[PDB]
Amino acid sequence: SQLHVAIVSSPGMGHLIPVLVLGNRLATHHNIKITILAIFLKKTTLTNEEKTIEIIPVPSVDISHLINSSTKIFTQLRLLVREALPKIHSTIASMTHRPDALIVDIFCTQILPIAEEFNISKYTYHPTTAWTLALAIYCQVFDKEIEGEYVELKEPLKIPGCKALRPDDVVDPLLDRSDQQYEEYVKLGKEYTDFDGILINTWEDLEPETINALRYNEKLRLLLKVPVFPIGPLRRKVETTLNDEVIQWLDKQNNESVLFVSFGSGGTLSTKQMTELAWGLELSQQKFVWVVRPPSDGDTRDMSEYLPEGFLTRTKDMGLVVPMWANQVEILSHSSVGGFLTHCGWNSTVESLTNGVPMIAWPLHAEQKMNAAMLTEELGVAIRPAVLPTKKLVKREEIQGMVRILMQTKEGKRIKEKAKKLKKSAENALSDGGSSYNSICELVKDIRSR
Repeated sequence: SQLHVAIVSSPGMGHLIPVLVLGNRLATHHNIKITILAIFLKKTTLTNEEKTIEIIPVPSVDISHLINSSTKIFTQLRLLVREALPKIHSTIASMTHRPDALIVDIFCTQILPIAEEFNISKYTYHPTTAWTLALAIYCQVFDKEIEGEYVELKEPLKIPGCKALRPDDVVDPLLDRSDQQYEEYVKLGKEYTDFDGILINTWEDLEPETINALRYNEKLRLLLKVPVFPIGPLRRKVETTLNDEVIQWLDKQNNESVLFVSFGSGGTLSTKQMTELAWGLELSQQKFVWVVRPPSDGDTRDMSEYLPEGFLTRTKDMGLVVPMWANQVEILSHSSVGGFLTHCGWNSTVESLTNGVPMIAWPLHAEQKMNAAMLTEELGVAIRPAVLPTKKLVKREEIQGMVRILMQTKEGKRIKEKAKKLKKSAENALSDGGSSYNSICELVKDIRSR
């Protein structure tokens, strides 16, 4: 009898999409019915709605009467999935067949009551790195061990068995201990250890030390005590879009000649930074494609209105400007792309490595500042500015230099060849026999034992 698995998605595409990918992986490879309780580029269940993949909508509660302007995104996203858990309660109460296992998103951990009530096998998804996970867990200890803000720390934080996290590479919920988002994060870290397992969007080669720290380190296993499932790198699969001007232009460009630039669906620069980045791209004398959003200094505008005067005119031959959105996976896969300036968001990161593309780390929010150091210091597949671009403007001199490096210098060629090897490792973990294929089959096992 085919297993029935429910998956729960936090709001947004950066949360919904992974969930979908995950679902498709499972269902394609092992034969499992996938229901999703979500709270020309995609088309969701294209033909996947043959009692195979099925998306039930449940995104219904306002929080306007409970937040303010300064309330941080993490807390907001924690609230949304709380206001009316009852909705979810009754949703699962009205499932004609209860699932044999439920897999909730990182921000839908507060659903334990329900999972316990219907007595279903409950699992959590961590859509980013294991290192960030290890932190999220161990933060329940630091909370006490360190007195004062974490950015004030003179020495790094050393998570048992894991690399040392500097005061500059902290995750955002640790920037302010006097906000609520910190408390939520420690609560999160405490919640993980109640689930029957933890899926993580990574593989062995990429994070061997960290994964084997979570699994085996005594100090961590006195907190964790649950299995861990490195199932990644899970990513959207390259779609087909005949008409896609970006592509049509890229088809005229040489192999690995282009640098792609896009800061993900959350990212937004400030006006000056955008001007310096423009002049940087101009002065580099390198070919590029740039997904530009309106510049928030906290702005619906035409492309000319927010970019430097004559920029588009001058760069007409050297670059392609793309307002708002560009189809990210398809560009990343394309032969003429040999570079990616990114916000270090894990989804995008994964998409880059899986195509063997070197990166320029430009962290902005979330955990991205922590992922940047991991890419650069440890993995050597990315470079970054001298000062993190959150703390200080990155002017056109350092930008120019950083561009020329990645693309045409021999060191640039070393970093690319590194990304390529990590692409292979990804294609080895995912393959029929790899660590992540097998690790999935361990999750399968564990859902049948329950």
